[PDB]
Amino acid sequence: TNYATEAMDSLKTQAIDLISQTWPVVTTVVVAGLVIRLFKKFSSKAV
Amino acid sequence: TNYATEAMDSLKTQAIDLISQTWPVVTTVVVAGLVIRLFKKFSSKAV
Amino acid sequence: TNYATEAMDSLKTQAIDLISQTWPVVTTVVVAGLVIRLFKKFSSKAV
Amino acid sequence: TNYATEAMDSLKTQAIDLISQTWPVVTTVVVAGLVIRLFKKFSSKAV
Amino acid sequence: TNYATEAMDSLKTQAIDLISQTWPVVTTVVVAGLVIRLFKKFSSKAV
Amino acid sequence: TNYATEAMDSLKTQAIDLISQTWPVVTTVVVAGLVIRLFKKFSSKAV
Amino acid sequence: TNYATEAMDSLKTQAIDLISQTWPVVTTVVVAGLVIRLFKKFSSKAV
Amino acid sequence: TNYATEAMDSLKTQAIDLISQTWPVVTTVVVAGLVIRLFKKFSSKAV
Amino acid sequence: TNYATEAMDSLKTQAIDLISQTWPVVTTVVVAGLVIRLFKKFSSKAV
Amino acid sequence: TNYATEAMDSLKTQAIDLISQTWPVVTTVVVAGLVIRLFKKFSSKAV
Amino acid sequence: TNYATEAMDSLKTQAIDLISQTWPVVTTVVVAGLVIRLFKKFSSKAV
Amino acid sequence: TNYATEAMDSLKTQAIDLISQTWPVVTTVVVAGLVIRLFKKFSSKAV
Amino acid sequence: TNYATEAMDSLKTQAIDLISQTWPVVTTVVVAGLVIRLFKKFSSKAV
Amino acid sequence: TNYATEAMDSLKTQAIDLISQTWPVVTTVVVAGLVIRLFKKFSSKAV
Amino acid sequence: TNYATEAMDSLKTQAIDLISQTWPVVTTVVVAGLVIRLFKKFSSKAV
Amino acid sequence: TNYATEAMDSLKTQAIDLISQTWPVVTTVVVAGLVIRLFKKFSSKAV
Amino acid sequence: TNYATEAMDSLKTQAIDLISQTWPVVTTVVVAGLVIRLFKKFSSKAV
Amino acid sequence: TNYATEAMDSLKTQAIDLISQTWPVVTTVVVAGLVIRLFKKFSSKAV
Amino acid sequence: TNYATEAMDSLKTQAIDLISQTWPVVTTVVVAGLVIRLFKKFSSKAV
Amino acid sequence: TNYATEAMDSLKTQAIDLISQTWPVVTTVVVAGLVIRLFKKFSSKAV
Amino acid sequence: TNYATEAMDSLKTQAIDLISQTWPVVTTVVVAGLVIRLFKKFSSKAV
Amino acid sequence: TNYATEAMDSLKTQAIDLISQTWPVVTTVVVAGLVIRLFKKFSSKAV
Amino acid sequence: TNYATEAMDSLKTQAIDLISQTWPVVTTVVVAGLVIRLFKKFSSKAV
Amino acid sequence: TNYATEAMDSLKTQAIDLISQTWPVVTTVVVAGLVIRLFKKFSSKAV
Amino acid sequence: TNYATEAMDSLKTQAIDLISQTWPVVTTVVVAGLVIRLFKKFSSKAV
Amino acid sequence: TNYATEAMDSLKTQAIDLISQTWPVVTTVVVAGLVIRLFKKFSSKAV
Amino acid sequence: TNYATEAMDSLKTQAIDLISQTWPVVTTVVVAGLVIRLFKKFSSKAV
Amino acid sequence: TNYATEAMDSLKTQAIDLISQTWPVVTTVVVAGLVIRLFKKFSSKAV
Amino acid sequence: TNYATEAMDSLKTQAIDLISQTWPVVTTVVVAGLVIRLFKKFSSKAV
Amino acid sequence: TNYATEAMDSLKTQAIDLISQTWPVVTTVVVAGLVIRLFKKFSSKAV
Repeated sequence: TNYATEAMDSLKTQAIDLISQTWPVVTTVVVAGLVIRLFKKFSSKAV
Repeated sequence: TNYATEAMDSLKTQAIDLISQTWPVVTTVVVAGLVIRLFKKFSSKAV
Repeated sequence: TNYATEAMDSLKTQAIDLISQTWPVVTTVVVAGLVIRLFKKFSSKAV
Repeated sequence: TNYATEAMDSLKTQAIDLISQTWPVVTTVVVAGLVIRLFKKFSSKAV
Repeated sequence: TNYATEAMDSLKTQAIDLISQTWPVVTTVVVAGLVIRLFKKFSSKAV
Repeated sequence: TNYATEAMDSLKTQAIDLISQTWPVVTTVVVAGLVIRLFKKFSSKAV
Repeated sequence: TNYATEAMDSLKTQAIDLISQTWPVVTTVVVAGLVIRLFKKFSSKAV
Repeated sequence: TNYATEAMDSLKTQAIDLISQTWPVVTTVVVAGLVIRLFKKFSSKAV
Repeated sequence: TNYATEAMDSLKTQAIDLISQTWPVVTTVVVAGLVIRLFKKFSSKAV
Repeated sequence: TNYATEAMDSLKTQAIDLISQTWPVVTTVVVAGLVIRLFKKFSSKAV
Repeated sequence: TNYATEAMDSLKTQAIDLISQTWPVVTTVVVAGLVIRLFKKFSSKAV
Repeated sequence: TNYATEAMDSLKTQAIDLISQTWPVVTTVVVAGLVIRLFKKFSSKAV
Repeated sequence: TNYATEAMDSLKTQAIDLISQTWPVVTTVVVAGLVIRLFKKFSSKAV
Repeated sequence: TNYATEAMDSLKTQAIDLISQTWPVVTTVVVAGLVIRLFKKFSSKAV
Repeated sequence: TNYATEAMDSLKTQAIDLISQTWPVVTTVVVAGLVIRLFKKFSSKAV
Repeated sequence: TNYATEAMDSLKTQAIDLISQTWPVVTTVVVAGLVIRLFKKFSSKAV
Repeated sequence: TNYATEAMDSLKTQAIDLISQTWPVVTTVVVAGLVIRLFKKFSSKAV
Repeated sequence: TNYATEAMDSLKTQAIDLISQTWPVVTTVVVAGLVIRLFKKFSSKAV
Repeated sequence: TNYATEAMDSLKTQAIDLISQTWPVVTTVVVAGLVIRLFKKFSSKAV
Repeated sequence: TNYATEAMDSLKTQAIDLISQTWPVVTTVVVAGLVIRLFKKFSSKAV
Repeated sequence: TNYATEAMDSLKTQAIDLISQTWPVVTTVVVAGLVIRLFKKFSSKAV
Repeated sequence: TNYATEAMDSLKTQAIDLISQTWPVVTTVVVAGLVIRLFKKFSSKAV
Repeated sequence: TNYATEAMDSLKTQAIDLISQTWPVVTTVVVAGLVIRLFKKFSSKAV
Repeated sequence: TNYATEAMDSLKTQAIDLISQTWPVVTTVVVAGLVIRLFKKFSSKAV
Repeated sequence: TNYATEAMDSLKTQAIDLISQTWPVVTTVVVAGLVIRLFKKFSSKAV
Repeated sequence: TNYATEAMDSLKTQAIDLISQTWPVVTTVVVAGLVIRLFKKFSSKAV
Repeated sequence: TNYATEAMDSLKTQAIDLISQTWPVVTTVVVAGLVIRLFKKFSSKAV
Repeated sequence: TNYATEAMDSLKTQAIDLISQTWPVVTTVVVAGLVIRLFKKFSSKAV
Repeated sequence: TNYATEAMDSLKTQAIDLISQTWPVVTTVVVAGLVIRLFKKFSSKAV
Repeated sequence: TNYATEAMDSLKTQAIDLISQTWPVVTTVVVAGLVIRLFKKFSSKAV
C-alpha cells in the first residue's frame, strides 16, 4: 500500500542499521577471543 | 436515493480517513515491537 | 372531487416534505452509530 | 331507477377516482418507510 | 395491481441500488481490516 | 353469493399475485444480506 | 409544516449534541482499554 | 346562509386554534420520548 | 377557547413535569446497567 | 416453493463460487508463510 | 439536555474512577508475572 | 458477484505485493544472521 | 472526526511514550544478560 | 314463523358458505406470510 | 377444521421441504470452512 | 440426522485424505533435514 | 345457556385440536433449528 | 407435555448421535497430529 | 320490582355461568401459547 | 381467583417439568463439548 | 360510590393476588434460565 | 339551573373521586409489571 | 400529579434497591471467574 | 420486594454452590496438567 | 443443584479417568526418550 | 462505586495473596532445577 | 469414554511401534559412530 | 481462596516429592558416569 | 480437494527445490571446514 | 501515564535489584570453577 510498503521500508532501514551496529561488537568479541588464543599458542611455541 | 447514496458516500469518506488514520499507530506499534526483537536476536548473535 | 383529490395532494405534499425532513436525522444517527463502531473495530485492530 | 342506479354509478365513479388518488400517498409513505429501514439494515451489514 | 406491482418494482429498484451502494464500504472496511492483519503476520515472519 | 364469492375470488387473485410479486424483493434482500456475510466469513478464513 | 419540520430540527439538534456528548466516553473507554493492552504487549517484549 | 356559513367559519376558527394548541404537546411528548431512546442507544454505543 | 387552550396548557404542564420526573429513573437504570458492564470489561482487562 | 428453493439454489451457487474464489488467497498466504519458514530452517541447517 | 449531558458526565466520572481503580491490579499482576520470569532468566544465567 | 470476486481479487493483489515486499526484509535479516555465524565458525577454524 | 482523530492522536501519544518508557528496561535486562555471558566466556578464555 | 325461520335458515346458509369461501384466502395469506419468515430464519441459520 | 388442519399440513410440508433445502448450504459452508482450517493446521504440522 | 451424520462423514473423509496427503511433505522435510545432519556428523567423524 | 355453554365447548374443542395440530410444526422447526446449530458447534469442536 | 418432553427426547437423541459421530473425526485429527509430532521428536532423538 | 330485580338476578346468573365457562378456554389458549414459547426458549438454552 | 391462580399453578408445573427436562440435554452437550477439549489438551500434554 | 369504589377495591385485590401469584413463575423461569447459563460459563472456565 | 349545574357538580365530584380511586390500581399494576422486567434485565446483567 | 410522581418515586425506590441487590451476585460471579483464571495463569508461571 | 430480593438470594445461593462445585474440577485438571509437565522437566533434568 | 453439581461430578469423573489414562503415554514417551539419551551418553563414555 | 471499587479491592487482595502463594513453588522448582545442574557441573569439574 | 480411551489406546499403539521403529536407526548411527572411533583409537595404539 | 491456595499447596507437595524422587536417578547416573571416567584416567596413570 | 492437494503439491515442490538449493552451501561449508583441518593434521604430520 | 510509567519504573527497580542480586552467585560459581582448574593446571606444572 501507501502504508504497508512504507512500513516495510521503515523496518528494513531499522534492521540494516541495527546489523551494521552489531558488527563492531562481533569483531571486538571474536577477534579479542582469538588473540587471547594465539597468545597461548605461540607462547607455548616460544618455549 | 438523493439521501441514502449521499449517506453511504459520507460513511465511506469517514471510513477511509479513519483507516488512513489508524495505519500510523499500526506501524509504530508493530515496527517498534520488531526492532525490540531484532535487538535481542542480534545481541545474542553478537556474543 | 374538487376537494378530495386536492386534499390528497395536500396530504402527499405534507408527507413527502416530512420524509425529506426525517432523512437527515436518520443519517446523523445511523452514521454516527457506525463510526462509533468502526472506531472500536479498528482501534482493536491497531493493537 | 332512473335516479338510484344513476346515483350509484356516480358514487362508484367518485370512489374509484378517490382510490386511484389515494394509492400515490400509500406508495410514497410505505416505500419511503422501507428504504429508511433497508438503509439501516445494509448500513449495519456494511460494518 | 397497477399500483402495488409498480410499488414493489420501485422498492426493488431502491433496494438493488442500495446494495450496490453498500458493497464499496464493505470492501474498503474488510480488505483494509485484512491488510492490517497480513502486515502483522508477515512482519512477524520477517523477523 | 353471486357477488360475495366473486369478491373473495377477486381478493384471492389479488393476494396471490401480490405474494408472487413480493418474493423477488425477499430473495434480493436476504441473499444479498447473506453473501455480504459469507464474504466476511471466508475473507477472515482466507487469512 | 410550521410544526413538524421545526420538530425534526429540534430532534436533530438533540441528537447531534447527544452524539458529541457520547464521543468522550467512547474515547476514554476504548483508549484506556488499549493502553492497558499495549502495556501488556510491550511489557512482555521488555523481558 | 347568513348564519350557517358564519357558523362554519366560527367552527373552523375554533378547530385551527385547537390544532395549533395541540402541536406543542405532541412535540414535547414525542421528542422527549425519542431523546429518552437516543440516550439508551448511544449510551450502549458508548460502552 | 377559554377552556380548550387552558386544557392543553394544563396537559402540557402535566406532561413536562412527568418527563422531568421520568429522567432520574432512566439515568439510574441505564448508568447502573453500564457500570455493571464496564466493570466486567475492565476486570477482564485487568487479568 | 417456486421461489424459496430457487433462492437457496441461488445462495448455494453464490457460496460455492465464493469459496472457490477464497482458496487461492489461502494457498498464497499459507504456502508463502511456510516457505519463509523452511528457508529459515534449512538455512540454519546449512551452517 | 439538562439531564442527558449530566448523565454522560456522571457516566464519565464513573468510568475514569473505575479505570484508575483497575490500574493497580494490572501493575501487580503484570509486574509480578515478569519478576517471576526475570528470576528464571537470571537464575539460569547465574549457573 | 460483480463486487465480491472483485473484492477478493483486490485482496489477493494486496497480499501478493505485501509478500513480495516482505521477502527483502527476510533475506537481509536471515543472511546477515548467518554471515555473523559463519564468521565465528571460520574464525575459530582459522586458529 | 473532531473526536475520533483526536482520540487516535491521544492513543498514539500514549503508545509512543509507553515504548520510550519500555526501552530502558529492555536495555538493562538484555545488556546485563549479555555481560553476565561475556564474563563467563572471557573468564574461561583467561584460564 | 313460516317466514322468519326460513329467513334465518337462508341467512345461515349464506353465512356458512361465506366462511368456507373466506378460509382459502386466510390460508394463502397466513401460510405465505409464514413461509416468507421461515425462509429468513433458516437462511440466517444456514450461514 | 376442514381448512385449518389442512392449512397446518400445508405449512408443515412447506417447512420440511425448506429445511431439507437448507441443509446442503449448511454442509457446503461449514465443511468448506473446516477444510480451510484443517489445511492450515496440518500445513503447519508439515513443517 | 440424514444430513448431519452424512456431513461428518464427508468431513472425516476430507480430513483423512488431507492427512495422508500431508505425510509425504513431512517425510521429505524431516528426513532431508536429518540426512543433512548425519552428513555433517559422519563427515566430522571421517577426519 | 343451552346454546352459549355449548358454543364455548365447541370453541374449546376447536382450540385444543388446533394446539395439538400446531405442536408438530413447532417441534420440527425448533429441533431442526437446533440440530443445525449443534452441528456447527461440534464440527468446530472436531477441529 | 405430551409434545414438549417428546421434543426434548428427540433433541437429545439427535445430539448424542451427533456427538458419537463427531468423535471419530476428533481422534483421526488429534492422533494424526500427534504422531506427526512424535515422529519429529524421535527422529531428532535418532540422530 | 317483582320483575325487574328478578330479571337482573337472572341476567347475573347467566353472566357468572358464562364467565366460568369462558375461563377454561382462556387457560387452554394462554398456557398452551406459553409452553410453546418456553419450549423455544429452553431449547435454545439447551444448545 | 379460583381460575387464575389455578392457571398459574398449572403454568408453573408445566415450566418446572420443562426445565427438569432440559437439563439432561444441557449436560450431555456441555460435558461432551468439554471432554472433547480435555482430550485435545492432555493429548498435547502427552507429547 | 358505594359500588364503584367497592368495585375498584375488588379489582385491586384481584390484581395484587394475581401479581403475587405470577412472581413464583417468573423466578423459576428466570433463575433456571440463568443457572443453565452459569453452568455453561463455569464449565468452559473449568477446562 | 338550580338543578342542572348542581347535577354537573355532583357528576364532577363523582368522577374525581373515581379517578383518585383508580390511580392506586394503575400504580400497583404498572410498577409491578416493571419490577418484574427490571428483575429479568438485571438478572441477565448479573451473569 | 399527586399519584404519578409518587408512582415514579415508588418505581425508583424499587429499582435502586434492586440494583443494590444485584451487585453482590455480579461480584461473586465475576471475581470468582477471575480468580479461577489467575490460578491457571500463575500456576503455569509456577512451572 | 418480598419476591425479587428472595429471588436474588436464591440465585446467589445457587451460584456460590455452583462455584464451590466447580473448583475441584479446576484443581484436578490444572494440577494434573502441571505434574505431567514437571515430570517431563525433571526427567529431562535427570539425564 | 440436583443437576449442576451432578454435572460437575460427572465432569470430574471424566477428567480424572482421562488423566490416569494419559499418564502411561507420558511415561512411555518420556522414559523412552531418555533411555535413548542415556545410551548415547554411556556409549560415548564406553569409548 | 460503592460496589465496583470494593470489588476491585477484593480482586486485588485475591491476586496478591495468590502471587505470594505461587512464589514458594517457583523457588522450589527453579532452585532445585539449578542445584541439580550445579551438581553435574562441579562433579564434572571434580574429575 | 468408549471413544477417548480407545483413542488413547490407538495413540499408544502408534507410539510404541514408532519407538520400536526408531531404535534400529539409533543403533546403526551410534554403533557406526563408535566403531569409527575405536578404529582410530586402536590404530593409533597399533603404531 | 479456600481452594486455590489448597491447590497450590497440593501442587507444591507433589513437586517436592517428585524432586526428592528424581535425585537418586541423578546420583546413580552422574556418579556412575564419573567412576567410569576415573577408572580410565587412573588406569592410564597406572601404566 | 481440488485446492488443498494442489496446495500441498505446490508446497512440496517449493520444499524440494529449497533443499536442493541448500545442499551446495552445506558442502562448501563442511568440506571447506574439513580441508582446513586436514591441512593442520597433515602439516603437523609433515614435521 | 500516571500508572504505566510508574509501573515501568517499578519493574526496572525490580530488575536492577534482581541483577545485582544475581552477580554474587555468578562470581562464586565461575571463580570457584576456575580456581578448581588453575589448581589442576599448576599442580601438573609442579611435577
